[PDB]
Amino acid sequence: RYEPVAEIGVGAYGTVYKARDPHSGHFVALKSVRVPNGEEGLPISTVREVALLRRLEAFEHPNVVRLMDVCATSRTDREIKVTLVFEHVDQDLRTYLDKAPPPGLPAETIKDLMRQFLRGLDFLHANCIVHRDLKPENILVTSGGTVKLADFGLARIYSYQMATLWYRAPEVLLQSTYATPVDMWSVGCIFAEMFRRKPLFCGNSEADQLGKIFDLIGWPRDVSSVVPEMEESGAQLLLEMLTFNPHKRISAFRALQHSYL
Amino acid sequence: DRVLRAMLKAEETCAPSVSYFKCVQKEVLPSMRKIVATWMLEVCEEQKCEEEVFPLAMNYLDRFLSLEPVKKSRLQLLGATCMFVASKMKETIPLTAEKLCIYTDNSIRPEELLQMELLLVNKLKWNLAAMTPHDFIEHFLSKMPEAEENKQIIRKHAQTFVALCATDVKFISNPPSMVAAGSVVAAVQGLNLRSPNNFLSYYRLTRFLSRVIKCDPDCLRACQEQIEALLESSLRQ
Repeated sequence: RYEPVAEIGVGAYGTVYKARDPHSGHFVALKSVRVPNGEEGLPISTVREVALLRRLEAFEHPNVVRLMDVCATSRTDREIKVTLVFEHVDQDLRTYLDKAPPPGLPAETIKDLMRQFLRGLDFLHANCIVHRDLKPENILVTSGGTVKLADFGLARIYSYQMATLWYRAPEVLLQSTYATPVDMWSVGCIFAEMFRRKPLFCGNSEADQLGKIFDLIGWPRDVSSVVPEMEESGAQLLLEMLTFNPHKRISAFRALQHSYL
Repeated sequence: DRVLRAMLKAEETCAPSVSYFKCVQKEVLPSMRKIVATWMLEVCEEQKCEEEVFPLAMNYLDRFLSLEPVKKSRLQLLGATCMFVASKMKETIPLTAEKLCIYTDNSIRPEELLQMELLLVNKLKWNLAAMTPHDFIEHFLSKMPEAEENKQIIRKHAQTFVALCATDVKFISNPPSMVAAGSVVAAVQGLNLRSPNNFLSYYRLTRFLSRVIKCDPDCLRACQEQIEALLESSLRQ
């Protein structure tokens, strides 16, 4: 059994409490998801998607949180509650950036967090995984300097129970793409927030959210510059990220090998 | 050369105990595990299942028996549940709980099955995407000097051998990579032994696949011997 003793908060994926692993001692992040108890028991999608994520642990990739256990519970004739047990970082990004010595830099903290960040992001993409909901609430960082991506692929789990526009790429929700480049956009959005320490193109409905973007950046439609806080190559790159067309757009792998080192 | 490290890791995470009969189990004996395994096998064949379904199921069944005492009377219900979950993991059209029960002559009920499923998956910590020997056969196959024609024949024979090992205690001792090696080796030998010009990958394949696996080629020859003997008992049937 696990026992809770905090709450990282109310996230896109519900309440994320916090417990201890009795014998192991370590801290654990507990999430949950309600799924339908059909006549075929555990819904296929849930068994499969969940298991695809436990599998990932096999790689031991440091820039990604470890789903350590999973436990289903509720057995009402019509619902099941699946408890996701994760690896716990104490401080996420948002808290970790505030802290930072004004003006909140240098770069050999950013440059290397943008590196750790892009690694865990290419890995996922290697395993045919998209994050789609990439946030600094997520991007946890250990009291040791290791960034560890946060709540991946869970979009396809929470489809039931679900039934912040701050970071979504132009593809969403203008359509619903759920492509892989969607993460390369929200990298540029988080990329800047490292500097300014908060969201360019944040707030409001898809209209404004997507309107705000055509301010800077300029398939089409029918409605309505750089402004950099220190680097050129960081702009040369962050604009390759924040390209409109996802096809002619940067890759987490490409990115990691850009002159920006 | 790279993603195999991960298959070798995963495989090790989902490893059953070779001592579960003595240390965990009280009612259940090997003889029964075989009765159930070969039942499971005949269901998969009858139903034209994806080839990976059976071995994965037995993976579940050995890993669960390694953590839970089961009553010899609930054993067929555990086989059934393992096929149910394996099928969900490897099939476009998974088996229905109703159709599994039909193969038990309805001695169980979808409700029993669905209860087990939650047990089995929870005891396995939802670690269901396990490595079967088929994952390796295909890895091995892709590093081998063989025309596709030969590759598909070797693949048929090895899958035979694998199924055969699954109904047998071998499967508990040897990890899927071993099981797949010995099988490929056995397959490719016998095939070349019949057609000496052909199937030339037979040559030093044991050592070659040990290189791939990173292990001792003695075990692989030991493991292989076992498969070939175990196949000698399979004519009898």
